[PDB]
Amino acid sequence: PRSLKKGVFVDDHLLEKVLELNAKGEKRLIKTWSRRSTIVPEMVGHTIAVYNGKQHVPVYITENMVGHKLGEFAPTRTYR
Amino acid sequence: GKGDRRTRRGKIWRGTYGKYRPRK
Amino acid sequence: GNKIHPIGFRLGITRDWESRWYAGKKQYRHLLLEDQRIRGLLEKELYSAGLARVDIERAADNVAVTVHVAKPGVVIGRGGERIRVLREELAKLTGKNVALNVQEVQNPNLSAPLVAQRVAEQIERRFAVRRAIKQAVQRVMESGAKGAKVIVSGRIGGAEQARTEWAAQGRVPLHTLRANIDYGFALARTTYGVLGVKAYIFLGEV
Amino acid sequence: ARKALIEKAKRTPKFKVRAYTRCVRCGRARSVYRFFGLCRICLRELAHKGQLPGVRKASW
Amino acid sequence: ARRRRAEVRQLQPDLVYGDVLVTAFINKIMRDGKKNLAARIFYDACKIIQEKTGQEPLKVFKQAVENVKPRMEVRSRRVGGANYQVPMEVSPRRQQSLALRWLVQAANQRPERRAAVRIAHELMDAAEGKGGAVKKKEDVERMAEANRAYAHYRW
Amino acid sequence: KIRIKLRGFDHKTLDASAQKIVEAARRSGAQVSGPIPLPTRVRRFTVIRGPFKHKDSREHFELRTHNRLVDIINPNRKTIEQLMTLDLPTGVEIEIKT
Amino acid sequence: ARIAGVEIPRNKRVDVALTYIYGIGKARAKEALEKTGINPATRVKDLTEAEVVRLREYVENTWKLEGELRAEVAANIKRLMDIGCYRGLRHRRGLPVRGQRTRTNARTRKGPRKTVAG
Amino acid sequence: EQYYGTGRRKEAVARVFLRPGNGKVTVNGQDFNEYFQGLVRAVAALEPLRAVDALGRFDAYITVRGGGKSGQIDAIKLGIARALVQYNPDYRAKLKPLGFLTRDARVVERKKYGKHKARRAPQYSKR
RNA sequence: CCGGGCACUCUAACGGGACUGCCCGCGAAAGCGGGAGGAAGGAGGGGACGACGUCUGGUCAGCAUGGCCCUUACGGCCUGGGCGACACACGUGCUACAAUGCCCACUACAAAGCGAUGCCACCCGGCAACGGGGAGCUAAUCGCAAAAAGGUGGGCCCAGUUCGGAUUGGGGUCUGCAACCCGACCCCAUGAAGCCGGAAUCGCUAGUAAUCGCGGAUCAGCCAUGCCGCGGUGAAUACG
Ligand SMILES: [Zn+2]
Repeated sequence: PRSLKKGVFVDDHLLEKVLELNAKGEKRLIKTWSRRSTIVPEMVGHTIAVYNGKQHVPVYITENMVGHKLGEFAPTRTYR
Repeated sequence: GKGDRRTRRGKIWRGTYGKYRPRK
Repeated sequence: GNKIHPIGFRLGITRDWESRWYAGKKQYRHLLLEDQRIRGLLEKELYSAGLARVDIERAADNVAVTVHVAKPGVVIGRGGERIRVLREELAKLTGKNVALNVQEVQNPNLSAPLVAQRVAEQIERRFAVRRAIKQAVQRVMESGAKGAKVIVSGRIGGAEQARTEWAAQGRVPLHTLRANIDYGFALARTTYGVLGVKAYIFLGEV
Repeated sequence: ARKALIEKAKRTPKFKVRAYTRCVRCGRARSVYRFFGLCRICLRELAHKGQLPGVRKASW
Repeated sequence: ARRRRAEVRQLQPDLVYGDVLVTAFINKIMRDGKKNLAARIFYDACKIIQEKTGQEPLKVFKQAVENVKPRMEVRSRRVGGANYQVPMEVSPRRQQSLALRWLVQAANQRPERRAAVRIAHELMDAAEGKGGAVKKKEDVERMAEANRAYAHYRW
Repeated sequence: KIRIKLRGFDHKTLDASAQKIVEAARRSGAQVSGPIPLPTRVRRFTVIRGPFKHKDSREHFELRTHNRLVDIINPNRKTIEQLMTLDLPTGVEIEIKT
Repeated sequence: ARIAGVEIPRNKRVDVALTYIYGIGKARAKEALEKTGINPATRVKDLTEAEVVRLREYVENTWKLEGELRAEVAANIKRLMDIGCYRGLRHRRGLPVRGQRTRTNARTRKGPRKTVAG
Repeated sequence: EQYYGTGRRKEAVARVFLRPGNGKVTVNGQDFNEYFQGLVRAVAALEPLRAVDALGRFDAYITVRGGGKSGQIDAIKLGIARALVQYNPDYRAKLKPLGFLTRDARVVERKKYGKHKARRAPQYSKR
């Protein structure tokens, strides 16, 4: 079960910081405290930095890792 | 039984409108 | 942990509302904040004379108001000196034809609300704690009155251990749902910590 | 009713879904009855006299 | 009952025969309060007790219950460091209730896959000397006349 | 035939402050649609009588909005100037719409 | 009557029966007697011969059931794994997955009360 | 010709128009035995009339609307009992000693606070 | 629905009515068993109401005020995260464990409430959430919305089952900038535990307990089965 409706959401303020990055090659990592944004295709290899709540961690995202949102990778708690 | 869902008595207790429960 | 407001268990009977009007959904929800400004304003200063009970009877746009005072003379001035200064500045935030009316408060010693501030005052003027209290009932019981009461509190006389003095006299049919009983609570800031007395006042009967 | 938190008087959030009612007199943040703008607290001791007409010790 | 000896819900007979027990009975059969199907069950219980037999279920529910209705039982009091089961009879109304109720109990602790049956069918083996109820009755009753060794506490 | 909405907080005042709104003008044209009651809609509410904790209590408060109307039947013009914009109603409310 | 791979509904109302197939609940239970038209109120222990077929024919060639399915899901969740999705966590931990607490009743997806002290 | 005798109970209103005749009775629309599925109940609702026996002497039309059937059947119970005193206001040689004329005030209890239902008090543990 | 019409419920405004006043009994009296009449009685039912004080009960975290204590900051703006972890233990509940039951269809009675950015009759796409188009209501006279238990018929036949719906895979609508952590709602699939609960233990004396369903509250939506109310149906039993 998923949900977004008619018109997918993605914070339109990290995109310019992306469709531009691979618009002339690539980069080495992006930094934006936004996980509310969907993961999209070209974001391949980009390697983003989504927040945790303190620390910051990598995301060598891929297509299979698309239908999923950026935040679907921010491990908050800490079990065991 | 209530909380069952997909059945009249599901959209009774919970009270909703889906398929199993239309508008006559 | 028991007993509630005296006028409260009355309102609908023997003691009308302050803002005694009527509104509706798209209204009221501010016809009260603004009606409480009839308080914060037409009472923030009269105190030194009345502050009795500013019940309003507005009726669409227009407003009847009424701001009672036991000292009808400190409300006016030179035939109407202070019945302006802010009497219009009463509208300097809410004009809406909101006026002003005052009446003859017959005996401040039959208006505990005052009697309280009275104590409060005498509680600030450091007056003898209980005495002015036993005087309270008197002054009051004297004014044709019936019952009384004065229930100060907290570290009386600036004392340490927080206590709460008594004092009142003949007839306090609080439970009686039909006595013209009055209330009126006074606070009184404090160089050692706030106090505040209640002061009740039974009156008439039916 | 903490002014550093009563600024909501902005009704100028950034995203409409952010106006936290607040009591008109008590301030707090919750229980803040919409019809009377204030709180559930006040309301009681309040209406108890007349700052709230139409009211009445709801018996029955 | 620190005061009144109670006014006892003094009900009424019934649309059928015209004798109290029914409504009472039914009430027992009744559940969650729907006297409806309740009533039904007691009426249709007469349906097979007039389909598998002819004898008007009038005296059945009668001559039957009068067998379930005990006439003894126990109630212990901790006099001296112990709870002694004292033997003693019963009152009308109770002896009755017990009787009446006992049915619907052992009336459902049955096999018959149908309600009205369980009911009806019970009433059958009721007036017989082999009734689910009459067992408990006998069972509980027989408890006494056995512990008769203590009826000196008589009461 | 006219129509007058006599709704409000009070009970027999909305009655009074519109009980004088009767014969005043039924003396030149015709009668009246009568002083009609109408089901009152009340608004209850309740809340923890205490400022912290304490189930059981919360205290009750109503607020009954009463209704009334009247309406003067066959009020042939001049049969209306009899009780024109003349009244007393204060914390009471009434409106017209025929 | 043998339908779906490793599947045999029997003696029970058909509309019912079928439910006995992995990819089938009382829902597709009718959408099956639809395009098949096969009388609904009957017994598998009574189906004709051109009837039983029309089902197997339809049911088998129309969906994705049994092993073939039970394995798509396993390989499907096995998916949430590999990557770094929150979901994999709840599976790689065998705990709730769609937004629940764990301080309490989380036993259905957790397993038998493994008590210690506290 | 015609009489009356309202009669209400529980919380159901019932107009009870009775006149001479046999036993052709009705209710809110359909006749009586029609809008009340021969429920063991109803039968008694009309028992009042059967005071000093009759039925086949008087008749009626009762639009008892309000509440629910149990109450309905009962509201009637009064009219067709208060109805035989508009005609025979002396029909109580065995009418009052029946009481099918005593509006029972058995009503419902309001949900008090704390509890769950005017009386139904919630579970508390360890004391 | 159109006239017409207040005698019918009804609506909210007032008044009336019940006081052991009437007779028998025992009585010193109060007054208790017990009848007449009365729609009702001996306080007819339920409420709002909680004494002098008790525990030093509760929160300075709603507010207020008598100090320890802050100030480049334990004061202030914001974003994300947290309050929703999980080996576990308890409290209070929801839903069950089914046949006096469950599922479908036809049809039908409640009362108190709620609706202008708001409640939504109808028509249409749609299995559907829901989006579009659209009558009137300023709300006894429109509508939320329909109630549900019940009733007539028929499907099921004692089966972990058409009982029961936890978990889970996928698709999708809605509110929102935004729902991964962390949202409800529809549909398909999956269909788990439970076959009535050890010791112990909670509520309730009548329209009460049990049960069914309706409403609002704060609120964008909402994790609400919880809270405050409404009636439908309507018991058991009290020796002491
Ligand atoms: Zn407040």
